[PDB]
Amino acid sequence: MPEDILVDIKRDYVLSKLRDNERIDGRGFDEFRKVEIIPNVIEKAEGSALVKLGDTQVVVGVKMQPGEPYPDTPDRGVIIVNAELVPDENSIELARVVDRGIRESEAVDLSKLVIEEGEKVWIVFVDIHALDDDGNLLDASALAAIAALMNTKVPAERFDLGEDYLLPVRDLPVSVTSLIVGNKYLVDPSREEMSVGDTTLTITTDKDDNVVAMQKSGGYLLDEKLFDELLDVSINCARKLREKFKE
Amino acid sequence: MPEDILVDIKRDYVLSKLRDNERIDGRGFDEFRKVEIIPNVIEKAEGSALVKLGDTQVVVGVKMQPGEPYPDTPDRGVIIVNAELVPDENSIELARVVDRGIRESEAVDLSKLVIEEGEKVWIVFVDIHALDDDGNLLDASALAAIAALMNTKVPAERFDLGEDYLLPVRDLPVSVTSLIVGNKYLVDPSREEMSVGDTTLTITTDKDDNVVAMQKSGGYLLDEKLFDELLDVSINCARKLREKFKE
Amino acid sequence: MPEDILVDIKRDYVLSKLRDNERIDGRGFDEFRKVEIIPNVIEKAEGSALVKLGDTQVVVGVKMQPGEPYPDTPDRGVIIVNAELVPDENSIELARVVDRGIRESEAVDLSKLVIEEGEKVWIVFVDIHALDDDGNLLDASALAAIAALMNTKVPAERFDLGEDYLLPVRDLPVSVTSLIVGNKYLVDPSREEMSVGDTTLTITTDKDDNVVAMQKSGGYLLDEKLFDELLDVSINCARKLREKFKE
Amino acid sequence: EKLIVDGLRLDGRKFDELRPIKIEASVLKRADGSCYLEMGKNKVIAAVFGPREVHPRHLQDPSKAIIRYRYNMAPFSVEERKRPGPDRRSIEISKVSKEAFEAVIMKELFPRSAIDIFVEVLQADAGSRTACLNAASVALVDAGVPMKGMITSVAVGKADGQLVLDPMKEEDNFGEADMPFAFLIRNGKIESIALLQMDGRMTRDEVKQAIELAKKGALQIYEMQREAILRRYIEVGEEMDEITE
Amino acid sequence: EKLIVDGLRLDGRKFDELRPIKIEASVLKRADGSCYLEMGKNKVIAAVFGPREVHPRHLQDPSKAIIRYRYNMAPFSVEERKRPGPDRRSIEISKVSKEAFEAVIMKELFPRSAIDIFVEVLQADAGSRTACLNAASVALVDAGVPMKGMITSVAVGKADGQLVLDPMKEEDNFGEADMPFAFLIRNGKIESIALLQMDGRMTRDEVKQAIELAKKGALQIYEMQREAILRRYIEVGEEMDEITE
Amino acid sequence: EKLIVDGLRLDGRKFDELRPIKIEASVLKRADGSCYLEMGKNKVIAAVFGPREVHPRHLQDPSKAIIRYRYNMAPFSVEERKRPGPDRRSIEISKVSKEAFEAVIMKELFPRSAIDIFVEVLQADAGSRTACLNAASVALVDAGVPMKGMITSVAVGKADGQLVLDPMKEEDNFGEADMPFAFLIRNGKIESIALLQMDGRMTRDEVKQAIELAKKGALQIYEMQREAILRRYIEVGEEMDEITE
Amino acid sequence: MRFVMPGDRIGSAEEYVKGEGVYEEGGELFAAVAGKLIIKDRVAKVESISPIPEIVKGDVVLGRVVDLRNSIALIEVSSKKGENRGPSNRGIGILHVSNVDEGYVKEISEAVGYLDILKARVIGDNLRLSTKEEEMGVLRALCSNCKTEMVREGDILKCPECGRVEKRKISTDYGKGEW
Amino acid sequence: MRFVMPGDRIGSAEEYVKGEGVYEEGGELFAAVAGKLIIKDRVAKVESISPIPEIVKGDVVLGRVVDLRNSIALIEVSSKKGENRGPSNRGIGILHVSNVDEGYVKEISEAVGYLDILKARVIGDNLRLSTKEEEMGVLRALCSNCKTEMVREGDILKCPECGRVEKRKISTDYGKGEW
Amino acid sequence: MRFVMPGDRIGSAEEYVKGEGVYEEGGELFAAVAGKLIIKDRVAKVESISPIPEIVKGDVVLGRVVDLRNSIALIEVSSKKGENRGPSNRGIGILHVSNVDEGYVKEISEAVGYLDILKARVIGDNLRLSTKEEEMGVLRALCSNCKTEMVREGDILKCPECGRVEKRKISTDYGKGEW
Ligand SMILES: [Zn+2]
Ligand SMILES: [Zn+2]
Ligand SMILES: [Zn+2]
Repeated sequence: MPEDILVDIKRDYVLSKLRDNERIDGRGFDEFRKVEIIPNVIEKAEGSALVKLGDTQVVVGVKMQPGEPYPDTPDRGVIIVNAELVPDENSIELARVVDRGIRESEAVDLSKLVIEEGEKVWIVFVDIHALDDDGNLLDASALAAIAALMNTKVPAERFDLGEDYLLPVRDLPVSVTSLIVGNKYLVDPSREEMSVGDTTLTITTDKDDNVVAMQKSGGYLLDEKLFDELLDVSINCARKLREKFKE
Repeated sequence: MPEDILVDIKRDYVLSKLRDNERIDGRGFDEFRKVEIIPNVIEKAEGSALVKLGDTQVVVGVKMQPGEPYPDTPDRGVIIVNAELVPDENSIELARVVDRGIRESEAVDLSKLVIEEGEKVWIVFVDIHALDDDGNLLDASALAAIAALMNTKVPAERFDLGEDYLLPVRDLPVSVTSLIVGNKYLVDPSREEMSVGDTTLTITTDKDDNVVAMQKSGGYLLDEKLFDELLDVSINCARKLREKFKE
Repeated sequence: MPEDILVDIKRDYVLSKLRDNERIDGRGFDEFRKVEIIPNVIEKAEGSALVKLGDTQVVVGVKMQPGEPYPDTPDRGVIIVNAELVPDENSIELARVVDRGIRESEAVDLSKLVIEEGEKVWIVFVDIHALDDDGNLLDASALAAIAALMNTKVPAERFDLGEDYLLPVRDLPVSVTSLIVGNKYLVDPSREEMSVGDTTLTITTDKDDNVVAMQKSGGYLLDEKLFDELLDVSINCARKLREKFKE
Repeated sequence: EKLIVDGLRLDGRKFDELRPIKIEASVLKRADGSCYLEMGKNKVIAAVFGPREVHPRHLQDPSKAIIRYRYNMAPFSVEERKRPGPDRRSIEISKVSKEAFEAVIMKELFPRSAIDIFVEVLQADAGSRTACLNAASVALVDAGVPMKGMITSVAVGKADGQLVLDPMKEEDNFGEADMPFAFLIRNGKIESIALLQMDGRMTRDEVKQAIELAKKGALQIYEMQREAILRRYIEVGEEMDEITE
Repeated sequence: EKLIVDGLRLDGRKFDELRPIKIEASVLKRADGSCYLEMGKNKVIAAVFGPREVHPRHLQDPSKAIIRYRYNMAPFSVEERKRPGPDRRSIEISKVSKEAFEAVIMKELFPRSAIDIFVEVLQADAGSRTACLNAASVALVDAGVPMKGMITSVAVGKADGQLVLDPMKEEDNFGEADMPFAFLIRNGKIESIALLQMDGRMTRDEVKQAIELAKKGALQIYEMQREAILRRYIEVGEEMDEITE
Repeated sequence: EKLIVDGLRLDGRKFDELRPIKIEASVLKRADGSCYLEMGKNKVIAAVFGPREVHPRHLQDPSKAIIRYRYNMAPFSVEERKRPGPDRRSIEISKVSKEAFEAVIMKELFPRSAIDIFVEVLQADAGSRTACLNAASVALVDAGVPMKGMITSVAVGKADGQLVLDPMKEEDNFGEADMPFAFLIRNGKIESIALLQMDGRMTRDEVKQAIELAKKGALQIYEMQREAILRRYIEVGEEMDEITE
Repeated sequence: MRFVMPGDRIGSAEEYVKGEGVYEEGGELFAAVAGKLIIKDRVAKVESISPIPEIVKGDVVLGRVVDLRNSIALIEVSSKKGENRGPSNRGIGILHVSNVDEGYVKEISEAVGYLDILKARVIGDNLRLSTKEEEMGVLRALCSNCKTEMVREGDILKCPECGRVEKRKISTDYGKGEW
Repeated sequence: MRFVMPGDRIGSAEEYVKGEGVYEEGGELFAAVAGKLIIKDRVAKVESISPIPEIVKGDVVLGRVVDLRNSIALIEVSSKKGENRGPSNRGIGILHVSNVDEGYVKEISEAVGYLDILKARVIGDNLRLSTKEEEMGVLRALCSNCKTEMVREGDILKCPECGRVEKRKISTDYGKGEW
Repeated sequence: MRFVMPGDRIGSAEEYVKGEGVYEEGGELFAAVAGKLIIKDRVAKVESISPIPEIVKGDVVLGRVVDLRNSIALIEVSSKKGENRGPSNRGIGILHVSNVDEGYVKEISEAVGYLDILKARVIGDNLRLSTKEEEMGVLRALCSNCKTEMVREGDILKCPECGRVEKRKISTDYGKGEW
């Protein structure tokens, strides 16, 4: 409540500029801030990645160990995603989205992580750790999680399943989160821009540009007109971010 | 504190009519309100029932699945009873009472729910879900719970045990809760009569009119004379109630 | 806050006597209160002991039951220490220290508690229960814990393994906790003295006068010279307490 | 197995046909507003506790009422008895469900107060999330709390490559996508989206076609919603002439 | 297996014999009142923290003191090392035990205060719940909290068709019934029922015949409680004449 | 398996040699103070949130700031994925850590305030507790919160009978003793002990000698801390000259 | 049919004037609630099928004194007579001495009390309570010695247990369990 | 034997008058606490084996200054001299400048400091305190600057650390840890 | 090199006057913060690498009105223009109608508003605020009828949706998002 005073004035500013068709830092309404992906940042981890989205920082680590195959899928691997935003409800929504995008795009062939039909199956733990929250930890974590899985090494030797091999990854889930303000949208909102409210839309695309997951959040009404425009711009934005994994 | 005002006034009313030996609604001191029992309200469940007691509403679901019994009793089925009164203290007591009536009256031959002696056994979950609290959710949940078990179908097939059959029920536990105000007792108290205080006595009877369980809850002293009297009444009310299971 | 008024004054009194080189009961700064160790106070326990340190009273019961050894240390029995003080951050610490002394001195050979290669192993539960807190529940608890273990009977003939035997206790861990005030130290502080603040040093020693565990707790700076002296003093205090176990 | 055989889903419904719905207002005596709703095998019950005082003073708001929404499944609502209490899924559904009404309720009329929505699924099937929202919107009107309009909700699935309205358990477990929607109906017409969520794989085109399929279903559901409140209007009406009679 | 062989029970007691009892008041130093009690193998201790200030202000009652009672079993009090932490059974025992005392403590004498009662069982057997209430009642007198009278409790069991006073573990685990009571005791006589609970299967007569067998043992227990406070009375008395001596 | 072979440890260092250390201040934007730290294979990140208002009123000390310290391990920081959330070991570490700063931080200058220290270990090895302290201390200076001086921490272990500085994972697990230390440093000198703990088996003589090895190590680490802050001083300096440039 | 659902368009904000159960947005009036639409004298209002009470100058309310200050008395207004629903503007209401019995009484204790359930009237935007009519007044009081319920005995309120007779502005409905 | 257990009948509610440790019900007097039954001039009371102290006019009390409002000092009374048991009527008491010192003193911050531990004597119901006498006053204070416990020196309190100097109604037991 | 770390000895408290970023102990001056050591006129101080602002006399502040008494206006001070780091001496300051615009306005409720973001100036201590300057005043006023933020139009704050207008001391940076 005492923090709100500074934020509210920051809100007036972001709106003062929105009326004049601009953002605080000069970006375009569909422009992400500089993205930096750094894999293998946690050696003891089977896979890992640090992603920087503007000043926003997040690190994802992956751990693999055998064990529990779900009763309904005793022949399908397992992927668990968790996040820590050092509230709970948010940290939970963040983990679920990242997970949905990985799950629905089938980025990781869960059938290949089988070891013993319904007895032992590889279990992939994806843990998201936020370091610096400067806005849109969601996209950063999504970029970091897929980047981490792509740079993951199955710990076969350490156990008894033979030679170690890279985790078979077949898709590249990416998500664009936009801050909706009235009938205007702002892709990749910064912490400052969020001072307007927590009204956002998140679209997740796969290799082929198929929408794999969508999530609208906040106490706001989403104009269907804007949603259509944002649906297009978003698939585009995800594609351009996807070529950041190429080089 | 703000709701206590209307409850205290309502209390002045209840006591006034009690002085003239009259209940708010004219009912007789040993008469339950309209009792309605409807089985199979929830389908996907192996057993279910809903009970209306005056304006009081309760639904009970019975689930079943093979499981491992208590190491203490290697040869017997398992019955767990829960309740959600959408505080926790009262919700545990209500579940335990209903529970005790079912267990002590031996309404369910736990020896018939054994699969692989010492290994697998039928675990009967009985969840009580209060829909509308207008007083005496207990008797309502006891009625509902027993009704629900009598209309249970053991899902033998679903688990490859073959041919479904009814859950053999061999007794009909029925609890009668009364509110105690001084030396006078009011059977099947309404939520409006409970404005007097949460001082009650509960007696559960079985098929043969024996006491299978008792419970006095609340900050009050029970006169022994009153008890003996109410002990008979209760056993009688049980019979008048236990007949609504015949037709 | 309200209980603080009384304690702040008591604190002024104790500090007044310190300024005159005195403790409120006349004890020496390296003198413990009278110690009383009474084993077998809980017969339904494989082992147990009541300890009276001045007016401080503590009971420790020891329960043993077969279980699975940790994955990392098969061929190794298990000892789990837990404390109950009727805050939690203090209860955990007190248990961890007591536990640390038993474990680092190797008072019980865990290798001898193996039942089956890496499947069945004896699990030792040491639970500390504070009865009266008049200061230094820690030293008291360490005393009772090691005493209880010394009077423990492995319930072999109850799980059908073999014959009953006394738990092989190979050492005698004793911890000496002191209240550090400024540049002075007070061995075995009483609840009265503790009003000065919660700044202590605890040194646990073994049978050969080797330091087995140490722990300074509280927000304060421990002077190196004071520590060096408290070291010797504590080793010696432990030797004396250790003797109460002989006779 | 096979989801669509000869234009008919595994229950006889057409790609654009809702499951049998039922709606009843004022079903709970102890509640400012309530509603029993059914959507296919889904049996749901909403309860609303009107603009009251939020007791733990810290969660109070000096300018507007806070809205709380609790989506809870009974342990007997699913196929395999589910442990009672908040799930991560439940927490999620409660967060988004509360967000759909936060935009609709005129919470600014009741500062420092709280309007709590409680929805309980007694029997679950696919779509309970949308059933509860429909059920809650009715209960909110029954409770008479000011709103900009109604909240209607439906999910659009996708089976065997074909978009379907109001998906059932099997089309939700074996389909290629599921997309719950909730719209604000104002003046008998879809105006905006209150709740949007999707999981699966759909093309940019299919998403747009799915919006359409859903709005058709919402207007259909909204009608059932006005009907249920109409009956209520009659009850409180012929109820006044009751004491006078 | 039989529970009654020739009038004698497994431990040699007669159907109407309390197990050996031991009661000592003022046993703890940092506590306003306290008591160590022993019923058969039951080893229990109670502590009362006299009229004190209840911290969370929302629990504070403007007209009368609030009573809290906590039954808790030591991890080492049962044959199988129980895990610390409130049990459903424990929560239940505490609630019913608190009620037994709310009915006697003169709470209207201390508005906004709290009288906390902690009772710990160091060694459990059947009826620990009874030992605790007895212990507690002694502790309360020891702490000097105004009461209508004393609370005395005992359980009646049923073994091989026969009622038995103060049943043991074996009887409780293989008998046909278990029924704990507690009475308010004014003017050296049993006046009313403070705590009543039954499990098993009993006839209308047996139940009534159980109260008699319970009040008989209660009076005996009560005389023991009274001797424990009388000794304390000597101790506070010769302790005063000590300062002057 | 021998830990010391020819005066050298499994990684090649001598008994009195620190593992390679890397320290960077101001690495977080949304924190009053911070520092990234690498101690051997320990990758630790510290964050400090300058004197801010403590929210739960009951934790507000009218005369001084309150210190809170949270040591936490990332699920991926260990060999076997660790369940996130506090455990007994972390709460403990958090407590002694809180206490090490309670004596150095000048809390009387910020009444009714809170100085919250958060330390996360991204990759752990033996000594993480030590690494976090050094990180936290740098973070606190980066945040400009007043202190009597620096806090530098190192642990001493015992391997094959010899005391070794800054033990590694194999040494802590297979050695004979682990002893984490932390001192207050003023005027470039070790003034007092801010944190002391030990587990294992050491002779009185080895304990005193251990204090001596840790001091030699801590001074070396202190220099590295001073350096990290020196650079931070040079970067904010050439920053103030930047805006003017 | 006058029936109206929330969201239904009522007309332009120009011709009609926003009233109860109606709101404006984009220059248009819609119903905020379900119920009968009444457009009388330029004013459009909707009779909610479940109105939310509002304590207004002139209403009969049920309250409880939370604290006394030898003149100004704080009464916790909980509900409005007529409707079971709890009002939206519930809160603390102040009852001054001048408005107690249109008589001459000092202090306040001779009429009010503490924790005693009262029944006054509303007069003043600040829930300013006033008790003049004989229908109003304390509806249920408790003794200070035994805290026991006080029974009405003629023109005074006596206690059964202790016997201490207490006097104060009694409400003809006192002890009736009604108001 | 004069020993009585709670619940023991002392006599009819007509015979004697209800005193300390005794309660009435059904027209009969009983003992509520264990102790010696004493009967002085038809008044039956019981001396409890564990008396719960009550702060009354004349008692010496120990308290803390929780609020310094101009010419007013709100003291957090917690203990009654002579008994260790927490008193039944604990709460906030009041100290007026007029009672701070029998002498002449302006302001209150000139004698009673915020958070100070006081030793006062009750002179009026509702925990009305008086510091008049020399045996009464502040027993411990903190430097307003460094917050260090101030050491008494002469008739003024001094901080050994920052050397600040404050003046106040110092009890002659300041720093003795006794009151 | 003027750089110092906390703990570094600066000199005896005899040779220099303890200034900001320095503490005394055993008659020795030490640095409490890291930064540049400056000795101006015997006064030794350290320029912190991360200064913690102290809202002193004469600096521009920013706050939200917590409650408007008839004459005194209670403001919740939060920041001190020129630094993002929340200052140390934050809390609630006081604004008297006498200090609004050098003009003569009676009510304070119409000058400032409840929950209005204000841009004041410090007058002396305890956060004594003033707003009689153009640069100072309200920065964001919320409508009382529709609760929405109001836009500026001339010298009035005209609400965009409800149309209601309010008049209060407005800052020249109103609605700018700057201060
Ligand atoms: Zn009375
Ligand atoms: Zn000072
Ligand atoms: Zn407006």
